[PDB]
Amino acid sequence: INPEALNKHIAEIIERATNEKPRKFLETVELQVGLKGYDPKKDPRFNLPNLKLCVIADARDADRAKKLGLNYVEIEHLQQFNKDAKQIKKFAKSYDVFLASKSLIRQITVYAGPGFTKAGRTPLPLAPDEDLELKVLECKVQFKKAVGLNWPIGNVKMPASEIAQNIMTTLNFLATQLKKGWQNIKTVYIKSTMGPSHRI
Amino acid sequence: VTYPAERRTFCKREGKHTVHKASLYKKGKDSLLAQGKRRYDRKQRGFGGQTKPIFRRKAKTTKKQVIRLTCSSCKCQTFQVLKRCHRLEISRL
Amino acid sequence: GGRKRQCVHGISYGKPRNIGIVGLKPSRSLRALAEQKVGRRLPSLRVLNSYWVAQDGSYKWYEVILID
Amino acid sequence: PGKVFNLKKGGAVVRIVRKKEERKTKPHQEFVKSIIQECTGMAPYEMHIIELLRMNKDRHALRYAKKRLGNIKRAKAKRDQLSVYARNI
RNA sequence: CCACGCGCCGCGGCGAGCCCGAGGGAGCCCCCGCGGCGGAGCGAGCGCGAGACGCCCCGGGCCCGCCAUGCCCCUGCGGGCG
RNA sequence: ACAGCGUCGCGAGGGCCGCACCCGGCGCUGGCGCGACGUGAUUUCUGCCCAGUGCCACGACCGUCACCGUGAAGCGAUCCGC
RNA sequence: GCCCCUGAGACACCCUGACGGCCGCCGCCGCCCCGCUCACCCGGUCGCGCGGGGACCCGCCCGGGCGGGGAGUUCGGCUGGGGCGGCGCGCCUGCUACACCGGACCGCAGGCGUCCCACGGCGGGCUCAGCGAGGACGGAGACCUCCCGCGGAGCAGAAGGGCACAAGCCCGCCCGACCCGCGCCCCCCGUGCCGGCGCGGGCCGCGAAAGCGGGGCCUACCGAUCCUUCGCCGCCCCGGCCGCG
RNA sequence: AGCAGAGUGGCGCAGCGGAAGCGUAGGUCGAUGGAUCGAAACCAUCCUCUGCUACCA
Repeated sequence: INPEALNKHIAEIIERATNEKPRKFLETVELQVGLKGYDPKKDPRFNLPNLKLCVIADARDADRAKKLGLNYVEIEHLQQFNKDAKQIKKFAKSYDVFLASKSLIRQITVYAGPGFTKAGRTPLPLAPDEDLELKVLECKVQFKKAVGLNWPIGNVKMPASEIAQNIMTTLNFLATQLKKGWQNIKTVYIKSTMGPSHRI
Repeated sequence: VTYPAERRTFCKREGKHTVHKASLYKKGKDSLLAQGKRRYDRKQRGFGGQTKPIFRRKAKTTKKQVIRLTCSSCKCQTFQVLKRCHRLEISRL
Repeated sequence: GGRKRQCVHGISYGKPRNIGIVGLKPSRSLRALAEQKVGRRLPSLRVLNSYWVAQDGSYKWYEVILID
Repeated sequence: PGKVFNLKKGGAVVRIVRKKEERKTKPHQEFVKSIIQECTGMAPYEMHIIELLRMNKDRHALRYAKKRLGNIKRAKAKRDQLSVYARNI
């Protein structure tokens, strides 16, 4: 499982990938974790812990978001969302990352609570005192019913060695959320957004 | 008979009354590597036919049901034996 | 092979623990029985020891040293 | 417990001396085995352990030897003797 | 009836001791002669381990082990004191 | 018991018996034979029922139903599948 | 192609997962067939000028069936003989039972092997069944009213006790229908067991508190040794030590 | 005990996640929970029922 060969392949892919790459290391790293010994009726499903984002908040939290330039919105659009079920979905699909306000969380429980829960994307409440940027930095392990497991290693431009550490941290966690652990994984590949798969 | 999903009962490890989840106790599969099973398989090894009594005169229609109360905080496991009963259910959470 | 008891009609009457004819195994080895077979054939000679020289599916062969 | 408890055990000086080096295999015996190995080759089971060893199936080889010989020390030591032949190849 | 094992009683010798064991000794009933049993108990075991009275008898009290529990502290799931 | 009458199995590498084994009987036999059974000379006949329980299929092999063999897992006893 | 489009799943781009299907491949693993003769096994012959099979059978070792053809044994008790039946064969209430206690009966009228996380615990409030007399539909009958209501109601099921600002009913919380260590009563040898009861020490519940609570008002509702299975904390595996057992 | 397979209109019986029908108006698809965009169906739990097998509780 030597990190360097794959990391060097990503470094070679910096010239090779090209692509639009918005806020990307020439690509967004992806991992296809093959799984052996996986049954749908058997339950090893564990939901446990740059893409566009949205923050809907009140005073100060929106103002810090304005200086950052991160999306800053208000609860007023929630009556218009209620009018259009598609509009609630449109808001959710566009912004991969969702953030709200702790002060306005009563509005987020009832006014936004049904459509965003049905969509499966939940805004993360940010109170004015709390810093949204550090919460954004915090922004996955899931098994579901699919043997193939896919997760973006890092949309970041951060060095391939830092990116490799992110792959390693999740593989060991997967070994923990797996019955036979590392034995259960079969073949894993690292590829660029349009790049070729390279087995780990 | 219906038993509740959780009963607050004493957990020895904590030493205090704590909330205990409930679950029916079932006898586990018999181990071949047991004092008696090793002796029985040796006694029944060879000619001579059955060497141990086989009970065939059942009379009880009901068993006594043991509820495994497992404390969430201490992982203490306590067992409550209910009176003999034909049907038992554990309420869902 | 294994010892078959010499019970007529293949029936041993008695406590059921002493039942069983075809499943018994010889007390002495086929090396010891070979030594005892030649000793009857050659009563005058003195048996020293025996060695295994061949084995098939149905028979086993042992060669015995006998001293005059 | 299988030993009497005496803290000051050691009242008499002890001449424990096995005075023995591990039994040497002996050069002549190794030479006679070499002559026989050329004449007899290897047993069918040993060839099968070698094939399992040539492919990387070492646990299968140990299990097959433990069934053939019946003792782990002699199963492991047979696997490590026959592996030299496959490793030389 | 006899042998053997167990329980109890009486009697003889000796006494925290006691004892014709097998045997050996020119030696027969004489002399010499180990285990063992008792003298410490209790606990599955790890192990730990008795004093405070008392003509006797009984009852109480206390001490030992096992089982908890509270403190204190050394050489520390160790020791002590309840 | 019988003559008579049916049923049943069997082409010899076989059937049915003997028999601790080694191996024998029918059999110096062969289907107009040998073995297993019912009913019991004629004369006149023997209806219906394959549910049950036997028996039968080179009738299938569905589900169960063994060693072995095999495939994972394990430090190995083992343990699961196939 | 997107931002569209609105769908469970967004179809520019790139990589993999499952599910089939189709080659191929492999010093892989099962399975099945066909030879051959050289073990093996038969027939023929006076071995006088020959065959039939055959890696199969057989034999042996494990394994699974079929198997009164046999063996070895068992086939309760109570009881106006025994059988037939029933069960004073375990347990409980009122009797017969003769006013302490104890008394037999294939004597009598009956039950029990369950049911209930509420049909439990506790606190508060309340009165029950019913008479009488009244109130559109509404009458024998529901519903709402006052009165007077020793319980004539209810309290899971037999029977007898018990119970009224309750032991009934309703409501609100709760789980004591806990943990640890003992003693007592009933039966009684005065042994076990079921069942109760009284406590010492924890931890809880309800209530303002005092209190009360180790189920369901009391008397019935159940079970040795060994074996197994499980939980709690430790000890042992005996020349050690470590993991498993 | 284990391993399978069944339980569906009045009656019987198909329907392989996407009409609940057919044969002879007519649906707790034996129920319950999960799972899914939606299961009679998948997955558990049980009440059963059937076949085969197992035995110191």
